[PDB]
Amino acid sequence: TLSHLRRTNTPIAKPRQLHNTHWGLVCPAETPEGQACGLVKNL
Amino acid sequence: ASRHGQKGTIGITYRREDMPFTAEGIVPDLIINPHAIPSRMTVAHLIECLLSKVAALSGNEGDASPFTDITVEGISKLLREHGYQSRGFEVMYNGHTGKKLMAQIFFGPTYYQRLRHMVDDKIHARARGPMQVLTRQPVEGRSRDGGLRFGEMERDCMIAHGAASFLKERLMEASDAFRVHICGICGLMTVIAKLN
Amino acid sequence: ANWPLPVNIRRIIQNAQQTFHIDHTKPSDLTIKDIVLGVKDLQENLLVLRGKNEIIQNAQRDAVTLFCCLLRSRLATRRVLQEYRLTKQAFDWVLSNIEAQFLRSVVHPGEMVGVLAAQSIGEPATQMTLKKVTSGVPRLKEILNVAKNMKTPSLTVY
Amino acid sequence: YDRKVPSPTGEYVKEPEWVLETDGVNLSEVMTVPGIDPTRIYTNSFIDIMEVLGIEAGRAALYKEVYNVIASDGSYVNYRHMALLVDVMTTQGGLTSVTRHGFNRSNTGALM
Amino acid sequence: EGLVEYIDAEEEESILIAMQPEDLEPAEADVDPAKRIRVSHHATTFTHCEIHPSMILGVAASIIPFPDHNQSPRNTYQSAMGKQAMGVFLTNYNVRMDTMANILYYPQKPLGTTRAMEYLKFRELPAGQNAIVAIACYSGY
Amino acid sequence: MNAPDRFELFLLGEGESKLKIDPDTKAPNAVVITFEKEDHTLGNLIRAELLNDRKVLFAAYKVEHPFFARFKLRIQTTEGYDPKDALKNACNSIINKLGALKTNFETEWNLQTL
Amino acid sequence: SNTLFDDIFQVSEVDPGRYNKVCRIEAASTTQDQCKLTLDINVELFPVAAQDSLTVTIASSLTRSWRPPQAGDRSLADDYDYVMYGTAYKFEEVSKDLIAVYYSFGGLLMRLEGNYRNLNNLKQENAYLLIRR
Amino acid sequence: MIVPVRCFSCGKVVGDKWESYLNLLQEDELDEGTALSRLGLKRYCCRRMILTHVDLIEKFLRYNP
Amino acid sequence: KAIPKDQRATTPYMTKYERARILGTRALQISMNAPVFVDLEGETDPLRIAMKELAEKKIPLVIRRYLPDGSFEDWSVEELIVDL
Amino acid sequence: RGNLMGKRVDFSARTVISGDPNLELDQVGVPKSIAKTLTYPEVVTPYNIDRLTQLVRNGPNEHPGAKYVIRDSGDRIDLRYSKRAGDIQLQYGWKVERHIMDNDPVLFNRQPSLHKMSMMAHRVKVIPYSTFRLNLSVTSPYNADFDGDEMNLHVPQSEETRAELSQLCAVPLQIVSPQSNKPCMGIVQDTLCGIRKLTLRDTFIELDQVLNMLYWVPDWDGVIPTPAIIKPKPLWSGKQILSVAIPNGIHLQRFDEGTTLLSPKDNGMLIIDGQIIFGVVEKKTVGSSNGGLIHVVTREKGPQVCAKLFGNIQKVVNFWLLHNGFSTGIGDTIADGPTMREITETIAEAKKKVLDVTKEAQANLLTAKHGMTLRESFEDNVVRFLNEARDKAGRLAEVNLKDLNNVKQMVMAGSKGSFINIAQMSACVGQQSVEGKRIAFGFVDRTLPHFSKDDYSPESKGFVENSYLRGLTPQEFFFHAMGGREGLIDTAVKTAETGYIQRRLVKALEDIMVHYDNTTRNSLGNVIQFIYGEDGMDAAHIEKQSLDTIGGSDAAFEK
Amino acid sequence: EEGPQVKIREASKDNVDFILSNVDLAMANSLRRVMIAEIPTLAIDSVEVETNTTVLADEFIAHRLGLIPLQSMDIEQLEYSRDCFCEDHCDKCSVVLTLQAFGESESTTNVYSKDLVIVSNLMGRNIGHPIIQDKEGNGVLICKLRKGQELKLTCVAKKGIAKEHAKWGPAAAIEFEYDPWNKLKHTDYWYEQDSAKEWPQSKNCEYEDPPNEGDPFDYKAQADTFYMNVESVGSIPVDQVVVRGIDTLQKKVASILLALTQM
Ligand SMILES: [Zn+2]
Ligand SMILES: [Zn+2]
Ligand SMILES: [Zn+2]
Repeated sequence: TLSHLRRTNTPIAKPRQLHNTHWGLVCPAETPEGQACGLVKNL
Repeated sequence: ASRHGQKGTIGITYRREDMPFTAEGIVPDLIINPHAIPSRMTVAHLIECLLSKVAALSGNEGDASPFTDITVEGISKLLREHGYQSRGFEVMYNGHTGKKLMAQIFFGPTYYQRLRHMVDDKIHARARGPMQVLTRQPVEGRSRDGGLRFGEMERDCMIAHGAASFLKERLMEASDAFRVHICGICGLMTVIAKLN
Repeated sequence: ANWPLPVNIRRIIQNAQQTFHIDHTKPSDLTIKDIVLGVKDLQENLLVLRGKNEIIQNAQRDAVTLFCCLLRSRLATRRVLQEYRLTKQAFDWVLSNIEAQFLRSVVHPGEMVGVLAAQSIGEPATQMTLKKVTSGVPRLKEILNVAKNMKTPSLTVY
Repeated sequence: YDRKVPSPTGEYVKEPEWVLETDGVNLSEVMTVPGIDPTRIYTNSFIDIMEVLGIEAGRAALYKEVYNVIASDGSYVNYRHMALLVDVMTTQGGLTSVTRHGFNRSNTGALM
Repeated sequence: EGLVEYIDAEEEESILIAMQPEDLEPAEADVDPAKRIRVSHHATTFTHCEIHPSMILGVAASIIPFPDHNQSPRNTYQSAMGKQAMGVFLTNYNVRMDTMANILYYPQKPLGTTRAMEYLKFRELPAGQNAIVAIACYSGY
Repeated sequence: MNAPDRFELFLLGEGESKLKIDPDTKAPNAVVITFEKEDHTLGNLIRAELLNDRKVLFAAYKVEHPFFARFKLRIQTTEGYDPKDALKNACNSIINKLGALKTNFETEWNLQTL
Repeated sequence: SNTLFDDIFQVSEVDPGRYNKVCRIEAASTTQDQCKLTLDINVELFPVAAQDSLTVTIASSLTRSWRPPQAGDRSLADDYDYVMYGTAYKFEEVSKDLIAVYYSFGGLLMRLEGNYRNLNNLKQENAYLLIRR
Repeated sequence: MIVPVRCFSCGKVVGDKWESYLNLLQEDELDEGTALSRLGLKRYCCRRMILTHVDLIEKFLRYNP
Repeated sequence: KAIPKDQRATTPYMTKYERARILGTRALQISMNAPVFVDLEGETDPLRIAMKELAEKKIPLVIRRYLPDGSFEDWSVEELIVDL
Repeated sequence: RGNLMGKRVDFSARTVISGDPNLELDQVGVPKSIAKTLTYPEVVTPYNIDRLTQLVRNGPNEHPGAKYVIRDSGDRIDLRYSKRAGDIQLQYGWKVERHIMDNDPVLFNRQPSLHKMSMMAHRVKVIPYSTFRLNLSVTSPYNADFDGDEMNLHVPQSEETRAELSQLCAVPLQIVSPQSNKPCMGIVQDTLCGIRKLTLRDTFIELDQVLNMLYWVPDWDGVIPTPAIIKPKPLWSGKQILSVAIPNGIHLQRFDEGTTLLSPKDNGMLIIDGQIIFGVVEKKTVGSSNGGLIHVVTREKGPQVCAKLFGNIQKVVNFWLLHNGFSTGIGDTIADGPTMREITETIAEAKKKVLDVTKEAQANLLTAKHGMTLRESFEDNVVRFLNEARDKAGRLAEVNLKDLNNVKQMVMAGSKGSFINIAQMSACVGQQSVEGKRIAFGFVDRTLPHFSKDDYSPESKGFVENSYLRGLTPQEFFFHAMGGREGLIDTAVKTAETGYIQRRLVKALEDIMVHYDNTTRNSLGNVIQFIYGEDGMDAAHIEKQSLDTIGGSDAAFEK
Repeated sequence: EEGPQVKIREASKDNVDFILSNVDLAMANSLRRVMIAEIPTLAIDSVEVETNTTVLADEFIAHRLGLIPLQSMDIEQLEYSRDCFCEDHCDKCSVVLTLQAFGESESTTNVYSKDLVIVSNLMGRNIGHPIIQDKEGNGVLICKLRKGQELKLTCVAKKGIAKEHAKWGPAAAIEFEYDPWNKLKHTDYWYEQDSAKEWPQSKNCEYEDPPNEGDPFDYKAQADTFYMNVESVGSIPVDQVVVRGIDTLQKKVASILLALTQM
């Protein structure tokens, strides 16, 4: 439940890559496999 | 599954006796195969055990917080003071025999999760039940007692096995099977069937 | 020198080495004619085709050339005598043996090679997941599609 | 590059040789260049090898290629298998893709 | 009282951040061989310091013990499974009528915690048991 | 739902006898005795005793599958010696020692204070 | 009902390469300088060491399922301490006026070099190895 | 949810030691570690049983009906 | 378009697929209470039986091998060699 | 696509799978309930009535029972409802839809099915509990593991159909696969890891066990083999008993690096008359390799004999291990104190090299190689420098590992693990990488806000110096995380893209087959190969042989 | 006396550390197991719930009841319901206890095993008595109630064994060691430097002589002497677990002997 409430989605150059700037803001690990991997993020 | 990306289904349950045992008389609630470790490099798992062991012993909450100065040594050092081999190994005896096990074993407590998705909730198994009205083909899902998908890919395999007959029997006698009458001049299903 | 060919001859030999208990101390009863002419004759009964005409009789020769090479280099006079002290009996057996095995290594009409191949390539392909060239899936894709815009072109001159 | 080579004494030895790898293609004009051994010049661009050396050669590279994809991964696959592919890709005298633009046009029945 | 600030990725561009305050603001005037190796506090520029690196994580990964002694992807897997775990999702599960609810008979707080589980209320509503495990080849089953 | 009742571990069902004695076919004076609703506890104990008899040429045992509680004891004895006897003896020698232990323990237990 | 080779050996080296119950022994032969020996021995059941006087014997006697005691009061080619059984595999021409052989005692190996053994040494499986004092 | 009657692992009755344990903590002002040992819980299979229990029932009882 | 028993070029040896269909088809007849041309050493399973009707070349079935042009060649299970 | 060439068929079943070491390679464990559902239309025949009637009496809810009884007219007598379900006198000609019984042939598959091996026929074995139970060495062809995979089962309905499965698609028949022209089923996990130990020269067994191990092998000739030792104690070696599993007539020579018909390292392999003479038994011998004891035993003794080889080897080795035990713990990842010293500094110099290159480069002294930016050359160096560093600290670690070290211990069997695993778990993890380059400057001229702009030093750009043991540092963590992700992502991609290719290939060749004139043509008849594989030889019946006439000096070819 | 011989060291209501010598390891074990799994005992194996206004589930509570230890000394004269010719149960094969608890006070009322109330006729045999070793005398904490919560049960305790279910085990935990110094070499210790400095030393060593440096390997010695200790849930006095253990095992053996006979 906590994890669902803290979720993030990104519709649609490289967007599923964990990105430098993400440090501090989005969890580096938590993310679904395949399908929407890297698109669905978790604060 | 542990807490380190290592899931597994039960494969059999053994009663206390058949289980390998500790000289202290302690026996495991669960046994995992050493082989699911070298490759997954999920070391923390191992560590956590070292820690959780010491902890349970000394009634101290084990602190496996990330970036800390907690060492596998400092811990092994603590566990020894507790009269146990500093790594988690402990001579163990084979339940059947009572003899000692030629190889000491990694024994300790480790937090394990009970994941949803339990066999009984999946065991579907049909043998010709209800079929779709539109295609006269078996229905989907097991809640409905449907059929399993013998899709494209499975077919190719059968073709590869050169098992012609089976194939026909799969794509016909089971699922779609229908008799149609045709005009010996215009191969169309335009022949009025008046059977009597 | 190591190429996949039907009939592991080396084995047949070993399987005579002890099926007839061959002693490396006494002399064989093999006639130079036996061996040489025998090996030769063996090469006549391998077959993969049976038309009685020129064309096909020539294909048949082609499809056996290599194996035969293997066969000749292995079943050579010295070898037979000096390398593995066979005897007219063992040797004679080894031959009758190869023939049969060969005949057993032929493909059976019906074998659906189309798929059998497609899959034999698709599978080990789905095992691929990773000195600056385009390889792996992408490239294989490049190929199968017969693309013209390949990313890593190159010309290798000597 | 490394190249095994028969030595006068019989055994294969290793006689390293200079080879130029290129980052761009134009086969048609490089063979003609002097000094190079036009007998061996090669390219991973089978299409080009096709247009220039004929299709029977193209088939070769086409395989030489596929092969490398599969073997660079340590994995092996019996010849025949890939052979069949390439050939099926090469019988119609040209380079027919495994795409729809190629084999579905093929001459086959409608249903396939 | 201005002892903290709220920084977004854009302003982050213009700042220098020390990880540990301590270990990064003492002057360099023997080292435990079992502790990991860290570089140095090379910067007469620090404008900020991290509240605590463990904070770069989020709910799910937060419950992993020592995820810093674990191969990258395995941490992501666990995070996806912690959501399929059983336990008491709410002390009032008995008064709620909802499509399926799975509750553990005897939930146990883990012997191995994270200084960040205190906020995720894990110890209070644990999901998992503390079983005595043995990594060993037994019946081959 | 596909789990067998626990009692099937120690209760013979229908058409199940505690023992079945079939003559081994490979060796002479050999016999494979199958035990029903019995596990390692007995199997291994009897296997061990059966190996004290010097007229015993062979003796092993196996629970072919954990799922089921049954096992097989194989016995080969010296010409003229019937393994069934070799089995009898063993069980006895076992009971005797057992009784013994029972006593000696009960003795000591009584000299104890607490 | 025979014996196939007798000879006292002097152990020159004893090597325990990452094994704790096995050592590969290499002892030379007293008498005929031509003869040398390479053997695998269970140092746990039969210790050995720097320069020992070892008596060796081969034979093929004192294949039906193995039995054990009783005969503890019967036959007894127990005039030795250590004994093994094995299967010999390859006979080799060390060339020159010398010839060698190879035996495998369930993995414990032995190579024997000499020449007059052309007769005294078997050509089949059977082959016991007896050692004493 | 209430103290497990008996230890999963070995079977040593444990459900009759929760209150005892708690008291040893609050009043006897002892550390979880010794409190355990005094209650006769010497092996870890039997120490995690109590040490880890999260007596949730005490929160389920606050629900009026 | 037929081909005399002579000029026969197809494999003398029976293909696995041919024998698996022969085996199936006879096994099926046997399962339908059809006469058995062999003596059962105590066999009961149709297939297992049919296997033994082949092992004793007593299966009155013939295989028609169509070539790719349209022609063919009729081989009898009595002729065909069963190595495999 | 989903209705004509791919349909939902009846008589299918699916559940979770788990390994079962006491099941034969070619069987499959079908949970009683599933067997009670799936049925098989068997016609009544004097060769069976007794069993058939007996089952019909057993009814649809006791295993060896049945459901439905079909008659002449085509009526269906439903055996679970029917005033006359306890009556019914079977009539020759009728049909008794019976439960699936033991030894039935069934098509068992795991998806995705990108093989023939993904679908194979297994002998049924009805058993308790509810998971399909399968032999481990059937694992790889289906590419399964037991972390939750589910598998599909289909039941032949026609007498022919069955035959087609038991004669063409049987697991036995598939051990030597035509694709890799080698076998496609080896020996894994415990059986492999163990068989090795059980083999060590240092490994001996005595009476009580020997007698059990022997008995354990079902095909035992009950003839106790004479001990390798008869001295102070009659001891057998590991090889000794294992050899019981290997049948007679199997021969196998090997020779690894230092082999020498006396293999001081218990190297290579030598098996004669089905008796293992020398060499430790591990992956190369028993793996699913080309030369393999399996490739040989299939070709020589027959598919079935070789099918059995598996269970036997397993039953024996498994038992032996069940009593020897085997495990792993952190301990197994700890390296010699002086070693970590030598390692930590091994890196210490790698860093100095990078640093010394860097300063060189910044002085513009560097000489740019041809075709590369002085910048490109710079990077490539450091990356090389760091890789070597990792690999040597790693090697450095691998040497400590005592033969008793379980990790190393599995690596030697070839049952899991490789240099890399050790190297990372024990010494330095390594240089992280995204898109083939070392971590980028997501921020302006820097990696994270914890570094100063322009900083190409290893720490800054993704070089995780620590080990999984020692633990990573935030930055290290984050970095290693980035790569981690790159992985998981192309993971999801490399799957679909390949899945697609797998099809285009399959459609493209679909209809190609070896016709009766040994030719290879597609539907049209258009010849594709005048002789299949150019030798009209079947891929499975092939093996790598050496053409003794190509190599060797001219003198040796003559000698 | 004859073979097998003991040497109790410790002893009390719950434990019995003792040395069992001159026996086969096979037996030491068979004994050990049997103790763990085949000694009979009385335990609730059926709960009839009348009212449960509690926070816990019926079967959840029922499960715990089953686990609550009950007296079992005279269990040898109580039958297995499956053998009693009664329909279901009776006072010849069972023991029925009642549990009734009402949340009276607004101060949480606890429900202990001491509240079970034998209703059936014990027939003068010591059997089925909530076993209590508490200090305060409140054997096991079954459940807790709120303001006005009810719990009205009726259990039927039956004879059973650890095999059908673990609730029926009287043993708890059994220590077991043999050859404290690895003289027998039945193990190969895992080390980093000195397997002797890294691996602890069992109390049991004190009761045995060291290995004597240069002494060869004793290749003929087998396992004699075992250092055990039986903990006891208490439904049975420790001495009994050991006896009844020995007994049971002995009967098991006898029944095979009796088998051949009827054969
Ligand atoms: Zn019409
Ligand atoms: Zn416990
Ligand atoms: Zn009654």
